[PDB]
Amino acid sequence: PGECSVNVIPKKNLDKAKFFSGTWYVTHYLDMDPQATEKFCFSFAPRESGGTVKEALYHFNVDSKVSFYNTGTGPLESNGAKYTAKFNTVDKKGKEIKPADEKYSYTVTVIEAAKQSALIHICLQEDGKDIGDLYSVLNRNKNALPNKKIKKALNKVSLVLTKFVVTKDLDCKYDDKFLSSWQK
Ligand code: HEM
Repeated sequence: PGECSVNVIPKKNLDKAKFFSGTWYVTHYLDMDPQATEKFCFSFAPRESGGTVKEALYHFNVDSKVSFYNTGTGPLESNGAKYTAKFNTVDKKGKEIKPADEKYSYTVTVIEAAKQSALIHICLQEDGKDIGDLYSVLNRNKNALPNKKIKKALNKVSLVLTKFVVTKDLDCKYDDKFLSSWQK
């Protein structure tokens, strides 16, 4: 039911310093649950050091106008483009307002990255079992379209970009300061 997609392949030789820097916006997303129709905006600031990823996450529920903040931490796989994180909930100033629930995790795979674009996949789990998954197209610019290389990657696993929700058309509110100040 909440089974995560197969054939999610980590990019070979992802440039760590480039990917794990700055702020990424989700320009297009595809939630593999067809009934997940609430509109969201998302941005994050992933960082890596000594084999451990530490990232700040920002969601904005467009339906409800409520934003939420998390931080995630986990080991980067030897392949250098996949990681499984545990997450807490923080407030806008970075202070923990709810501890990590040990029964939850998520696994990020960076499928492709090109110029200012990337394609990632996220598998959400509870007690090590799949509970849902989503593909996201990332860009450094919220208003930009993906590089063709990102399209090729989508096409390799029989996904088409037209199926994705386009976020630039939504009434997104972003907390950019939360992400830009991450680990400063
Ligand atoms: C635009 C793309 C995305 C959409 C539409 C989306 C959608 C959602 C939704 C609907 C929820 C549940 C919210 C609720 O319980 O009210 C959620 C939760 C969550 N998502 Fe996302 N997501 C996106 C991207 C991501 C990414 C890229 C990551 C990881 C890097 C991520 C990690 C999480 C985490 C950690 C939660 C925690 C839920 C909780 O605290 O209960 N999401 N997302």
